[PDB]
Amino acid sequence: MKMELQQFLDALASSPEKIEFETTMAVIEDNYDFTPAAFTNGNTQNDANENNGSCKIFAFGLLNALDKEATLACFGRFYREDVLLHPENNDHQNIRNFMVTGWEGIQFETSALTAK
Amino acid sequence: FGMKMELQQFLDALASSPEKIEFETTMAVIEDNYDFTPAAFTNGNTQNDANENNGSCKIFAFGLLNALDKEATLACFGRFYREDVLLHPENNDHQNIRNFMVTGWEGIQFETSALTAK
Ligand SMILES: [K+]
Ligand code: NA
Repeated sequence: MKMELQQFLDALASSPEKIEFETTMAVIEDNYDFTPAAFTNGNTQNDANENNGSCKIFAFGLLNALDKEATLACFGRFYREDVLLHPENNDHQNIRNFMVTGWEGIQFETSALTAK
Repeated sequence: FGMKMELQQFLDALASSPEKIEFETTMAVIEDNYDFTPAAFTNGNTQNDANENNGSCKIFAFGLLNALDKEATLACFGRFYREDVLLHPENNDHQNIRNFMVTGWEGIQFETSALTAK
């Protein structure tokens, strides 16, 4: 995963419950050039350089035509544990907002990633 | 003059009656509502270099931005899909379309963002 895209993508397709935020970060960093971008995500607005981890997953899920579920898997434990196990909390508003509004709620002001 | 295609009406119209969607209509919506940036992308068994099959490039990116369904993204090709491709499965006309129908979003991968909302 960490350096090669397709294996990550296959793992994500095979065993989403098993990917970890740091493995998404690794893949994205090893395969894309990142440029900070503002983006909105349903209710939330991220300025450039803000919630970069989220910025990376959304932009990577856009390049990769990831469905809503696989995109949430990319957030690893912050999704599977912090957020999914706790509906009454307001922890990690990019995850919580994407769960509601999904890909329709995402909107980049500018392109965040380009393949190396 | 002063006539911009409204995105949401397109998408609702696309929702209720896909078969009435025309390709020029898609081209119009997208050109009025987004900045286009030539991007290479693969689509199952086709690869498009930057600026290659731009029509296709724009529709797929537009189906990504609007969280469109496979079938709905296909409706955007208008008659190229509805007539050229769907009436003639034996043929090899329009590989991006024929390709997407098989591999769907799973087969799509962009090198870089093709579209960005105005
Ligand atoms: K894909
Ligand atoms: Na959107």
